[PDB]
Amino acid sequence: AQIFPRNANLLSRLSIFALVLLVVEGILILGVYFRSNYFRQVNVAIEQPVAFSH
Amino acid sequence: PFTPQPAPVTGNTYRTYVNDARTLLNSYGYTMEGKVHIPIDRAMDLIVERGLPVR
Repeated sequence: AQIFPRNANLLSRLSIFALVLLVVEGILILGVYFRSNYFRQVNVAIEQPVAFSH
Repeated sequence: PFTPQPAPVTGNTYRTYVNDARTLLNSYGYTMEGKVHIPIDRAMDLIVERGLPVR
């Protein structure tokens, strides 16, 4: 009450919760990026110089 | 990137020729110009029995 508003309690608890969620989300994004199809070039039809069709 | 779904092939393909020829290669039969067919693996056995000239 001296230097903080009433909602500071909720703000601090939500900040901790959001920080944990953000760490988990960052880990998830890193893993997904490193396991993505764009990274590993999967299901991407690479264009060929002579356009051969199997 | 979703796995592509290529358009299917047209009506005419090689399967008809191969299937017809594979059916013809056995089950005996009568060719138009000649007399009689011989199943594949039977003519090959005949070829080894009579043999071929060497040297």
